[PDB]
Amino acid sequence: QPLLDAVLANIRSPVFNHSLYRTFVPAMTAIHGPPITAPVVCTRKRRLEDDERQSIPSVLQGEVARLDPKFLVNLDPSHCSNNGTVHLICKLDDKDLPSVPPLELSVPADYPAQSPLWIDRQWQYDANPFLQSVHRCMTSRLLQLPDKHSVTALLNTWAQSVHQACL
Amino acid sequence: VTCVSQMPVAEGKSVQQTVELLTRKLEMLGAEKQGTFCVDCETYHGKLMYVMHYPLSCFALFENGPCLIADTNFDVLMVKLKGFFQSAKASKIETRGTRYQYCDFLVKVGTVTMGPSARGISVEVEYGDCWSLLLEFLQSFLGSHTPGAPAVFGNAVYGPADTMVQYMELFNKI
Amino acid sequence: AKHIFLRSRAAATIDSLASRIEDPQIQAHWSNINDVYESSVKVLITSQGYEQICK
Amino acid sequence: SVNLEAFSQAISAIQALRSSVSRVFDCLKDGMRNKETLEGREKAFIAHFQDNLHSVNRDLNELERLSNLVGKPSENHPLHNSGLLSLDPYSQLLQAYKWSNKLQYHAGLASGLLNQQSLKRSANPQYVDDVISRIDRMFPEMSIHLSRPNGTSAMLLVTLGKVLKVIVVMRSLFIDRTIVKGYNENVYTEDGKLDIWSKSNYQVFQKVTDHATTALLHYQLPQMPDVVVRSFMTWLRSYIKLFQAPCQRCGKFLQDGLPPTWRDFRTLEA
Repeated sequence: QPLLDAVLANIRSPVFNHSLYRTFVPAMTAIHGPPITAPVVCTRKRRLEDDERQSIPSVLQGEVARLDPKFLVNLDPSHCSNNGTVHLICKLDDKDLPSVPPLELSVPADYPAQSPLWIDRQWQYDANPFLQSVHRCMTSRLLQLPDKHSVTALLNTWAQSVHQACL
Repeated sequence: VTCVSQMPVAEGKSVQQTVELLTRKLEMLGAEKQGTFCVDCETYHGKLMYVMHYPLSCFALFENGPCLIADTNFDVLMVKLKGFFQSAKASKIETRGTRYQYCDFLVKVGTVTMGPSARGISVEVEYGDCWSLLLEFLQSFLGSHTPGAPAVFGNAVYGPADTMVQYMELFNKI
Repeated sequence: AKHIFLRSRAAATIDSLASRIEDPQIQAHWSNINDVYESSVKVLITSQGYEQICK
Repeated sequence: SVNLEAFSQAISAIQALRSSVSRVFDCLKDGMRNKETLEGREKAFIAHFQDNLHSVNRDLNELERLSNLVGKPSENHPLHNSGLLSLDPYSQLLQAYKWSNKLQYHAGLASGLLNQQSLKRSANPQYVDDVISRIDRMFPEMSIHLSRPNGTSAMLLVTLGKVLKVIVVMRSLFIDRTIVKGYNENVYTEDGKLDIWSKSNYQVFQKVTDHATTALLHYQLPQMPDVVVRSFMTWLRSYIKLFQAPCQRCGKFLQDGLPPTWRDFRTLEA
């Protein structure tokens, strides 16, 4: 119902909106007498400096640090200093036969990253038929994973296939 | 208790074929053969005779269900009135059929007696009104049917042989 | 049948305690009114040295 | 006389209206702090406008309610307080009233929240039964009776709107060994020769019997048998309708009911 004041205040859209002071602040000072508006020590400092400058993205290491002790993570020659930020080598230590370690080179946190690429796929996997079939089963299992995550999903499926390898 | 029966609303094919389809639907729902009974019908000009579950009969033109007598106990009295109330007109049509029971329930369909007769169905419950709960059974069983129309705002009550009014109404509709 | 069955049940229950002692024992409680055919037995876990484990 | 809640609601409503109009007028003292993109302050303005509409609507809705107060206020009860200062030392009465109410509320809340106890363990009369039966029988629409023909043990039954009576024969204090029936199907008045048990039904109320047995093994408090039987009878009373069936439709099975938490729902699902 009270629409005249609304549209009338909306008319004064351009930059010259200052008389509102003389129209309202006398009445406000009359009814309200608050000395406490912003007397406390305060200053606006939005940003000074924000960057890692010390390590890899925190989310990845923080998440992989809580994985099982069955795995072991370390670093290769540093060919992923800034962008990749991870070049990991994992060796499954459990009640099963081990295998060739993965590459584990990830991308930004969107994670469309099939991090291992099997650089030594051909010979190291044609060495024996058993591990060759193991690799084949792994690859067949990987494609069904929608938007897999190298951090958890990839390694988990790899361990699952390696433990199912005994048929 | 004794829920009111329902007229055979579904009538689009052969009565025998209709009974067959009803039995097939009952079997698809899942039930067991709870035996077979009969529903007699003999009017006297009014009192429609009948017998069902067990050794007891009813016949009443318009009364507050005076039944506590068996078949013989009433037949002897009827025969005794060979000139007082002997109004044995043309034999009224009477249906029969088997009975099934899914769970805590019972179903019973009727058939034609002379051939141009109805194929009505009868269902009851185990509670004392519960008219809402029993409905969903037929709603899942068949399409739009089972009007019910019980004697509401009375507590006749519990529907003791009260279905005879609708039975005689369907019998007159010929 | 009821008699021999109740006897076998009681025997099994009392032997359960002997067969497992270090394990949480079992308390036995029978009804005070047992019908001819009907009867009831109350049995609780009754974890040792505790009363707040009646779950 | 529960209009106090609506009146407190109206109090809160008018306080919020005053606060809102004050804040609206204070915010109009200055424009956009630092927009730099547009004049989107119109959004907040319209929000405050709608808040004013909300306030007006609430005021109207509360005016519609709260019809009127009764004549002769205070109902002549504090006339002593209304009396002269000769007899009034009178405010002490209201003080004690408020103190008692506050203490009662505090004790209730404390007892309620203290339900999660920390007692790791609990270690170092044919007159209470009749009293408990008399106390429970004062409740309406739920008639009880007892004959006890077996002996020292208690034998009793309860009735409801229908004839679905329940036979509960238990010990002196706590309820156990119960059974259910429906519509005189038990006839436990002089069944055969006397008030027989027969531990049976026509294969429909077996589920209800199992539920009641489970409840008996659930409401078994360590002490306070009165509270135990009260909870028992409240649990029993929850079947007076047997019509609704949440978390499902009322066609899932023979019936639907299992309210151990004072709320019924479709059975065979917990």
